[PDB]
Amino acid sequence: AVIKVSEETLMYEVRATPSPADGTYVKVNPPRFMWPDKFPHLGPVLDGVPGQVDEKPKVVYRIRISQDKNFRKDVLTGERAWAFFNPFQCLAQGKWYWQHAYVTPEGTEEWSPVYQFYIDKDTPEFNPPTLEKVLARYPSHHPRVLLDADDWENIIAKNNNNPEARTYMDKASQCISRPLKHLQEEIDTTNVVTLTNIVQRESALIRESRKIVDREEANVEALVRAYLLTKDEKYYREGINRLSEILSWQKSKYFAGDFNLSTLLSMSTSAYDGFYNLLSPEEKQLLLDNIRKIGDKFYNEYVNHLENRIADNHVWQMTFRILTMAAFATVGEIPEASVWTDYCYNEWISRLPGLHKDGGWHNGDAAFHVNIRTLIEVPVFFSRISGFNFFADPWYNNNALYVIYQQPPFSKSGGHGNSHEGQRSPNGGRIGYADALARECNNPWAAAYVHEIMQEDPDILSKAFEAKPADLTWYRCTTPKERPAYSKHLSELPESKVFKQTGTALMNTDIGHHANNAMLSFRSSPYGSTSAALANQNAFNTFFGGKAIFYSSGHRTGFTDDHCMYAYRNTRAHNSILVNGMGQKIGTEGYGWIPRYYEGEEISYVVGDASNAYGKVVSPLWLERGRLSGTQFTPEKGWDENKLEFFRRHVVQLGRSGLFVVYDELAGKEPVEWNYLLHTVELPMEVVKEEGGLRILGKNKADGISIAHLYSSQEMTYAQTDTFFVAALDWKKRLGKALPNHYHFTATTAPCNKVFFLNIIDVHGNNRADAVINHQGNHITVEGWVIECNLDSEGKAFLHIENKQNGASLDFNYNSNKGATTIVDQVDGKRIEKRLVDSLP
Ligand SMILES: O=C(O)C1=C[C@H](O)[C@@H](O)[C@H](O[C@H]2[C@H](O)[C@@H](NS(=O)(=O)O)[C@@H](O[C@H]3[C@H](O)[C@@H](OS(=O)(=O)O)[C@H](O[C@H]4[C@H](O)[C@@H](NS(=O)(=O)O)[C@@H](O)O[C@@H]4COS(=O)(=O)O)O[C@H]3C(=O)O)O[C@@H]2COS(=O)(=O)O)O1
Ligand SMILES: [Ca+2]
Ligand SMILES: [Ca+2]
Repeated sequence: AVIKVSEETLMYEVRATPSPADGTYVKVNPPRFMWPDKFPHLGPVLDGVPGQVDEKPKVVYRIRISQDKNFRKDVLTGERAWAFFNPFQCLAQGKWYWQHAYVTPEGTEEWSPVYQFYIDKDTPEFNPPTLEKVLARYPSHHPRVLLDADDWENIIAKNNNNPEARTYMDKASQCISRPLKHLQEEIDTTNVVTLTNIVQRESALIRESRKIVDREEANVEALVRAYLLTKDEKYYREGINRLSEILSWQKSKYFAGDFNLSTLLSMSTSAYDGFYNLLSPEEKQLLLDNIRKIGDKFYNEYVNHLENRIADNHVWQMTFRILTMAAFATVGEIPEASVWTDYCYNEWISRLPGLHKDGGWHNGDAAFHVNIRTLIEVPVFFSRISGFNFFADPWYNNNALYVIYQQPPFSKSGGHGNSHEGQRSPNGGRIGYADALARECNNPWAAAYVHEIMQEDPDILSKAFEAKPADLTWYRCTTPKERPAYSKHLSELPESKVFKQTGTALMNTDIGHHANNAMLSFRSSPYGSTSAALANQNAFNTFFGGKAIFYSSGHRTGFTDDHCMYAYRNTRAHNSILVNGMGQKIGTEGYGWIPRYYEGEEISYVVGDASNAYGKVVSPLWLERGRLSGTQFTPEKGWDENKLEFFRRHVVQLGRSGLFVVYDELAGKEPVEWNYLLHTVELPMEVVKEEGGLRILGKNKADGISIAHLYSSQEMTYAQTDTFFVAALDWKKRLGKALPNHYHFTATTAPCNKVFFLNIIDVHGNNRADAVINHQGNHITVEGWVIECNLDSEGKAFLHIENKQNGASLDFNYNSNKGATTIVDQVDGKRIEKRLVDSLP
């Protein structure tokens, strides 16, 4: 019942295998064919500093697909400049064969092995139309992207009485005759010039220049939309005036990073499509010159690269959408746009939206918000020009649950990904996204999230958030769809939700009444610690009433700086385990996974396995980033030869009590000192010996409490510190002044080859007193629960938890159960019994 994984990595930075996988049942009809490039290409390793990059040849691929193993009876064939193919027809049931070829410059075909896949009677069908169908009916008039000319007068009439629409005209009006200076006079480079490390210097320059470009983009976009809503040409004149100034910044030594360049493409698209029928010859040539120039640059970056990266953050967040809209703005007018529409349309269908198909966001809490406009505007646009519902992708209904569970109403986010610590309460962008899901998917949980939050805070959509990647005001001005009626309440959600492919879990005692909610979050993820994710496999965080207590420490000062690598991404910042003080590898190789779980009512359960996540850093991407950044992946900083053989963490939610039981199995290749970590981020912990173990009291500055009752199969010593491994220096000046210190508890065992830990965590606020832990009859009882477990380094692990009066039980053992976890639960008066075994993700 217990699976051992022996892969060096579960997910690849650069695609290494074909999809659909050999011998699999496909998840959708038609399958989405993808394969590794003939010349696999990592590409530039940072935004400001590319590092060592290889050639990226242009290539041609072919593909053949058939139920005839010898590829003569009824064969689907295609040729592409890129390693993905969409058949654009549902395939017949049965077994299928296929292969792909690389075609050399000389015309020779290099054919792959012949792969197999199967289609069932049950296989779901999601079959968007060919691009040829879409372009055939696509109108030649403008506007056609920001809105359609045939609907223009209707959109104007509808918004005459839309108070949200007034903001465009008010913001745009303040720009008129209010000149914009050149970039060198507007930018602040005073911090930039103090930085000697080139990764830091260029990253600071990107931030400082984006401040100005993003400010003025908001002005230009308001001018375009104000013109569209009023047809007052004063907005056209100032729109062209301002955009012309920004475009002249193009070749400035201060115009840094790819978002700034994509912003020029975006604004040129908006002005070209929206002002089209007013443009002078010179104005039209200016916009078209820059669409041609910058669209070609981005297409050339993407092709033979983007489609096979695990995920390419800036592209997924913003620049892909910007290329797509520039392409459809100009298709049939400039020849380059035919290739771009082909690429963008097929790449979206091939593998977007999202990476994890369970709906969770791979890069964590803050990164999700930078994707909001891409996740809605691209399928809204594709759907209206196609007549086909691109929101039928099941990812969206899945992601609706991620939106709610990862950050409940008025609550701190679950604590994953870069800048997690700043995500303190759902912002207007998140509510605007949930609103779009409610309308486009008729999703009642998304609708309940919007309505229950807007009842407490009716002005939430106008509160502060970064508007550039997330503001859906224009979607709300243009959609014909209404908010669905409030039906479901958030209180009708299951207490717990597990994202098996994302590798996360959220447990809640009262998700529908946030101020009373005791919450625990957990991560053990096949994505590992690359990109914006952290090295926090098998880490948990706790919350009460929407404010954290036990919580991942450190500050997001950058992407690769020493504080990030040693004290924020690093495993030592998290509520997990170190091995002789050493932590998890940085990259996809530092992966975890969730082998088994159970979402119930009187009891829920999740397990994380991080057995392979420790050791030396070997990721080529992160070794190159480290070389450029000054990182030392050495034992002194926390990475050494792997000693870890087995690390499973069992997390049991004890119904709605606010109690959680965390039980750890650990095995090493030799005797090692195990370090058990807890952190808080507002107040120090208070530690006393309690029976044969330790009591660790964490509290926040509000009502929140979390008490760890920690026991181990070996003797422990402990210490607490107020300082990070290395100072949280805000060299970028990207954070507020203060940057409080955090607090770090470490329990270290005597050296041993095996150890077990039991941690009973009591999470509450002013709703009740501390729970009393009774040590009786050689087990432990609290509030009617009875907890037995193995705390013998020489004996077999087991965990038995039962509440006889609630009718709940959990039994994990290697004897009766052969490694399985058996569950008994009560749901709607009915006895539920489950036997849980491992499954891969
Ligand atoms: O609290 C927040 O910080 C925050 C909350 C919001 O939800 C979110 O919208 C906002 O995102 C912005 C960041 O705050 C901002 N940080 S800043 O310091 O630059 O002002 C920035 O973050 C980007 C950056 O491009 C970069 O930031 S940082 O250097 O880590 O400080 C970094 O980008 C990586 C990138 O992820 C990598 N992609 S890859 O796929 O892994 O290869 C690759 O491109 O390298 C760069 C770093 O290169 S370099 O070192 O700079 O040369 O992280 C990005 C990010 O976190 O999104 O921009 C975001 C979004 O801008 S917004 O305001 O329009 O939303 O964050
Ligand atoms: Ca992202
Ligand atoms: Ca993370």
